[PDB]
Amino acid sequence: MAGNSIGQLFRVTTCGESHGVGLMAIVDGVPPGLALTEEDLQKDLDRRKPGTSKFATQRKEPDQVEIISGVFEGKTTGTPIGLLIRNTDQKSKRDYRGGGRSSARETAMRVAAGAIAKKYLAEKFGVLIRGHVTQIGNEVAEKLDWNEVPNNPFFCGDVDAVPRFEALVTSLREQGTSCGAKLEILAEKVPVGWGEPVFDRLDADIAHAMMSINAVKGVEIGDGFAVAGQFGHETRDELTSHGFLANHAGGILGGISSGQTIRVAIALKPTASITKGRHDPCVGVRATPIAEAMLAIVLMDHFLRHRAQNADVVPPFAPIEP
Amino acid sequence: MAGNSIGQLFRVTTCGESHGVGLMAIVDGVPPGLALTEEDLQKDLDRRKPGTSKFATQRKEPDQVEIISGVFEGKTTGTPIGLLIRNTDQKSKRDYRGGGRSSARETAMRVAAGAIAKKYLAEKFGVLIRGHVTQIGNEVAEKLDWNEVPNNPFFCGDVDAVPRFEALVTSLREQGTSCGAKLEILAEKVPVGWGEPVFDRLDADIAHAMMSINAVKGVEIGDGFAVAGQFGHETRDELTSHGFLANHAGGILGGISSGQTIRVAIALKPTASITTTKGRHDPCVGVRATPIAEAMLAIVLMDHFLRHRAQNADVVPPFAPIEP
Repeated sequence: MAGNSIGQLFRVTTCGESHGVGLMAIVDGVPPGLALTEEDLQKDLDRRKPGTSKFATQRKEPDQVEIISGVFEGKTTGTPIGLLIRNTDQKSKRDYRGGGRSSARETAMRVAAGAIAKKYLAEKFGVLIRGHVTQIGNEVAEKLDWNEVPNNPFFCGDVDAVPRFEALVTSLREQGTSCGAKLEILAEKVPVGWGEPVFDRLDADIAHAMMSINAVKGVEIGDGFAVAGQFGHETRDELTSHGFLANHAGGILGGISSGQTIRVAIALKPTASITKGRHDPCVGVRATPIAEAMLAIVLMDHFLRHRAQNADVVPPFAPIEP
Repeated sequence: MAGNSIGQLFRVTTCGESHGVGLMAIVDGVPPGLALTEEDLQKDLDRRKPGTSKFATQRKEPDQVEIISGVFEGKTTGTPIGLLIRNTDQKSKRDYRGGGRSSARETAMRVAAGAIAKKYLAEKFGVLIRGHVTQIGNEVAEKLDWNEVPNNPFFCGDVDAVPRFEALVTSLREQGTSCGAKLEILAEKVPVGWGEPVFDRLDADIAHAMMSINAVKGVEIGDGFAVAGQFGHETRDELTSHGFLANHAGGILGGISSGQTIRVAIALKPTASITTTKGRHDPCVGVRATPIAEAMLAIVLMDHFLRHRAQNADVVPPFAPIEP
């Protein structure tokens, strides 16, 4: 029925049914003094729906999230933050409808919450966390231009691939199939040092975090499964070589963050058409916004767990941006 | 430092350095009445370095685990089970002093703890948790004969692939290299129902544990990453077709167990090496992670069994036992 909590010092606890009254989360351990309002959160929530009137037949409002506690005069107070989304199900106030869930909702509370972790890490450490689709069934995108990713509806970073992607889905929609997908999410500028071992390593906790996303059948950090093929060397005493900081570890070594960008990828499986018609076909490209929140949530928590461990902080000074 | 505990209802807490005095573990939630002794855990423990001798012609006896609590008269008392191993490192050329950090001691406590979950689950439900290697470097293994697996190092299940592994490893040693690895672990006869969504889905806790082993760079369940390129053409009517019941899900659907065998693969990377002494090379340590990968699967599954039972208040009834 649930294991509705995730996180230890930055923890999120959620409740709520899609056929139910509303959704909710109580998010813990956010330092005081971070600027925060609904809109901050809603940009993250709405990103699950790419396009200014792209989809379906008619438009909805949609359904706005509210901060019930934990912020004062635009900034966090350090106390637990309450988040509410009163589901507006067409019935409030002999054939009036009901049955259950249309549930982008199952993801609302976590996305909203991540939006907070997300912001704090940008605000404080200048951490960028963004993801993008790299594969849709038999189509792959090989270039990455971040500016392009919000242009198309596949969260795709290769302008050349957007059409091939747009071609495929079009077919699958009217052919009636659905296909797998591969998303890569990156965390740029994560301070070295975060992650607790053996058991709660940053990767370990990221994997567990990402798997909470339905339909994922695989998580891999860095080079990932490619790794089984590879033959080992980082270091030998030699005259000429190709550098180490092409990440094979993807930002995490031995459980701890290394300071280099953190690269994660997830694989989502094909879904279903249950019965009018929206036919997904890859409804797994929508995961991206929420892939982003999971990574953020783990990241934020391990930040605190790491701060939690110290009297004063030893080097390094390095390029300082808040 | 540490994040030294894992499990919620079946919990393991550990400590200890390899160079250190010893290693400890307090294991929680194991029901009473389970037959248990040291050797029951040593078996699993010793499996880490395959073959009787088979490295350098001889064995000094490996360090020994000791149950320090939680069993009485050969049966679990249902209290927290404590485990110990006093390292016996030798300076060579009263046991002091440490400096020797061996990446093998690091896994003893999970494997030891894992053994308990594995044993209990085997009895109670018949559940077999077996790992086996499917790729070393650029060598694969398609056939799987479980009887094959313990008859060679590499935990490999394909007899005709064994020599190819040997080939590549005996070669590599020479060259001073090392290669990545791919391991598949299967848990059979696990009852439908375990797993707690949203955050604690079984697949999520398994991924989390698999990632505890050094060198793991990814975890996948069911078909895994291949899933990215598949098309879900399912009549979803079971109209005449092949593969109506095939474990594309690897035994976990929606985060809960499906009743089917649970299949999980992890991939370990080529390892680093140091010394200015020469002669021992891994050259593929990945393979030795198999019994560890097993323990982790069991730990997680054991914890989820108890969480499912706990969550259930109109339980199905079996009465096969009696007590004095």
